[PDB]
Amino acid sequence: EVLTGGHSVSAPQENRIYVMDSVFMHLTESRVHVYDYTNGKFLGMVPTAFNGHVQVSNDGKKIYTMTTYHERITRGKRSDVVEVWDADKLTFEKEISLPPKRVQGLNYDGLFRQTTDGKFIVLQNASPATSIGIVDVAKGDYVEDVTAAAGCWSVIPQPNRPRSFMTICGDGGLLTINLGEDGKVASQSRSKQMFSVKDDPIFIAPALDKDKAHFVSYYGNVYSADFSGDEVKVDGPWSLLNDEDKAKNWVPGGYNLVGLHRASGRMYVFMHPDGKEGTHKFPAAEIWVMDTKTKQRVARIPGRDALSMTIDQQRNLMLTLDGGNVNVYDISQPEPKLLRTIEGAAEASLQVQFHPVGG
Amino acid sequence: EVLTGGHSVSAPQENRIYVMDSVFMHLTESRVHVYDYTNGKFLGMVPTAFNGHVQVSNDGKKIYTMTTYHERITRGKRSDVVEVWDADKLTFEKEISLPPKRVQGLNYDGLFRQTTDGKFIVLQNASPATSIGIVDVAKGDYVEDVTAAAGCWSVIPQPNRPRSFMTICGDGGLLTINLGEDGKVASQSRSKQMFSVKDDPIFIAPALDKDKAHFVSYYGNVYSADFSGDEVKVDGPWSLLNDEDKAKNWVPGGYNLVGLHRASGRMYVFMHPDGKEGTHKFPAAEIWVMDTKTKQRVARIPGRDALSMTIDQQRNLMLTLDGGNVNVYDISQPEPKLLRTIEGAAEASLQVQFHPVGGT
Amino acid sequence: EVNSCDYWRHCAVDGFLCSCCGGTTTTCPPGSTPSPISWIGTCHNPHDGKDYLISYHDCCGKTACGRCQCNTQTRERPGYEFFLHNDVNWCMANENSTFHCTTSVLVGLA
Amino acid sequence: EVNSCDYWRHCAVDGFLCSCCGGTTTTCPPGSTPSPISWIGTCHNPHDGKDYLISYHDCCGKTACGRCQCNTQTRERPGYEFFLHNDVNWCMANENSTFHCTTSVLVGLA
Repeated sequence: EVLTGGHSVSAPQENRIYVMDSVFMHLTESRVHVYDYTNGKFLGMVPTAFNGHVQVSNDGKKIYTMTTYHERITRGKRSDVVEVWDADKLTFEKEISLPPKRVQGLNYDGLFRQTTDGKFIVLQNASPATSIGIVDVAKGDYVEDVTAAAGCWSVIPQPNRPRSFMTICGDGGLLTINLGEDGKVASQSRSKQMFSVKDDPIFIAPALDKDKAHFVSYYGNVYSADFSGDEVKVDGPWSLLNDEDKAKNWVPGGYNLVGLHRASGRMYVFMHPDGKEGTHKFPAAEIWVMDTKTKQRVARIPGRDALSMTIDQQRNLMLTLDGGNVNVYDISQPEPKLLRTIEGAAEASLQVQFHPVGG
Repeated sequence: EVLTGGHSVSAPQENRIYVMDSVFMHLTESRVHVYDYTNGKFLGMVPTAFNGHVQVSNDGKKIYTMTTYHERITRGKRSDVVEVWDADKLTFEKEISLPPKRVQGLNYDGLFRQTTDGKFIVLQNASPATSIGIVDVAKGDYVEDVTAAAGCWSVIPQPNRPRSFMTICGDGGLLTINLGEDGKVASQSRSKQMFSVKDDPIFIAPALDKDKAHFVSYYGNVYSADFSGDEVKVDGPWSLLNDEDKAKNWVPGGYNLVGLHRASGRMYVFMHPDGKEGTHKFPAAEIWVMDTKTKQRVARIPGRDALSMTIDQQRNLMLTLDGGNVNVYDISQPEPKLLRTIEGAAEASLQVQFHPVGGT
Repeated sequence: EVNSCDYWRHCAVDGFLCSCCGGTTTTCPPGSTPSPISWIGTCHNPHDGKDYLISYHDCCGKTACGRCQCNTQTRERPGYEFFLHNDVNWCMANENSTFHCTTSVLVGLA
Repeated sequence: EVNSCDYWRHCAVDGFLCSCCGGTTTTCPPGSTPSPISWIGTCHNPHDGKDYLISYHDCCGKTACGRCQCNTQTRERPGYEFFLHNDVNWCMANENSTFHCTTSVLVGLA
């Protein structure tokens, strides 16, 4: 026998999921673990140094990571970067230099995103002053620093526009940025106040449709942003809760805690009873399935202590993640059906993502 | 209240031990954990990147680490280094550049040592060709490879000479190296065969006395190297085992698996029953205490699944380590007495060491 | 008591308590560097019945302490209320941003 | 099985089995690089009752796989028999020495 390298991932792209393992106990050795969701098989991994973030290119061809290096890890010059990796060979291709202020924090989706057209990476900075950074993928260059987003947080791309995204601001509204084909801001707009920051703070994780986004609040309300037009129209609240739910103090909790099945309008939300101040990151006692058209719950199932989720539209799947284990659900019907659990997918992950298949 | 840094370790030096945590599951984030052995308190730590090694300077003022960096960890240019850290502030002071061939491996004491006079750090290289590396502490420089040590492994300092050490060679003998004042080889000598490499391989961990060293074998024999003179005189085997022991196939097992209490000549060794090919790294069922003068066992106690140990000649102590937990023993009498266990001192450590007290 | 996640002043800690890491509630372990910035919590003191502002400065420039991990969230808010938010590294602006442990510094009455 | 530490070919593995890491016993996981050097084991085949030479090349240049850790020591010897020794990183001479996983490559009869 002869040992060889240079091999590609053994399962087709459509079977792959990406578990971002922060490895918080040893955060300088964070990594992405690649799994086959159909059978639980470990396919490979991408090292991501200190507190990496990850996403897959919209065309499915590349993996993008974001990380921080220092010349001697705990001393020496800092280098914040985006890296481009081949999705099939799981090999490093290109480093893109960032200013030394990329967000260091837990792996919410909205901290490291891309435009719908896939041409720009859109990332959150904190120095600690906040701004949004734009990376031109084709050029391999950081090309725009959106200081207009100061006092705002996270990136919600608009799936109905090629290079537009929104961010949640300290005023309780949304700032929309429309980038030109050069990655520089071409125009922007600010919505009216969507939610009271003080009285009904929202979770940042969107339940994202093609032309609108829904957000859930610390107290179980729902807010919406309609971006069918150039100006975002905001509304809410409606309550996730009926009177019985309120009596037992049900509220949302988690990190990447919501999802939307776009064909049906069903919104998935991690919920727990006995809500009170400080329980907003509690593991799910249940997953609730909400009809966003009728604004009523349709189903509820055990939560398996999940904290984060993601949805695949085309295969009608939901993944949930409890920090270490990934649950795979069929959501083709209103009641989700558990297909399998992948045990030991990570030591400390709050984010799982499917390989894109939609192009 | 106001948060401040710049503080020294809260317990005095004489209370400190160093647990080298390889963190094998995340080996790029290895570190030294500093503990107080008197009460189990965590005192601080020193980061050591990929597969760090550690020792404390003979004078007790500095911690020396050895590690490997790359510009982008998993890619980019390699830098192998020794780092000098202040022992009381646990802060980095100096990087000494090494050739990119420092040994990457488990934390046997003999891979990263110093001369008795403390003037040279003496380390194992493998490229995979082997040589011994010499670092001039006063200059903060690498001197040059000891190429004479090709085909040998590990560093056993001679405590009776200022800048001499030995290494174990593939011929079953010992190569002795005597350095000059500049850290270059001034002279050398090679012993006769001490042990049969094929028939009775020894563990590399010495039970080190001031002018001799003892080694245990895979089959539970003892070999000795006397370096009271310029030429090393070798002997053995003698057996650790009596008929009953032999009948139950007791053999040694572990990593840093032996220790010598120099004032009494008591040698400490991790042992387990049902020995056969492949059991040489098994956790201790027991610790045996041997009188090296009379060549008889004087005590046996439960091993607590220990793999590595170290002895303090100055306080009459033995520490043992099972990979995660450190046991503290009083060895002032033939039978060791367990004083306490420090739970969760490491995730994956095979080496613990005392902060030096005295030793001149 | 102070090394417990339920100690009253740790009500918005996400990290490792520095008091378990060779430091104290208000001092960095040897060789780790205070952060000049922090998230802030408002915590109730059950002993005297008053509420206090607590500043969660990190200690930085050493790898993860690994002891006394806490994840308490009283009054914690998301990143659009940035200095009330604890899912970010408060070492982010330090000369070395590697996170070591979290302190709980008493500022005064809320 | 091949993913068990007791599989006969793994008799001198100290590491993570590459077959649990996205590779096989003779192929590196994607994006990890074979080591040109290795330690050698002589392992007993329980089927034909013959002993075979197994070459434990590593796959290198990615951080620790973490799955299927094994520590078996049949016929393993210390560093003075260097190529029979498994307490050293066989990635040590690779362009990037970070250890990912161990392979168990069948050479032939011993």
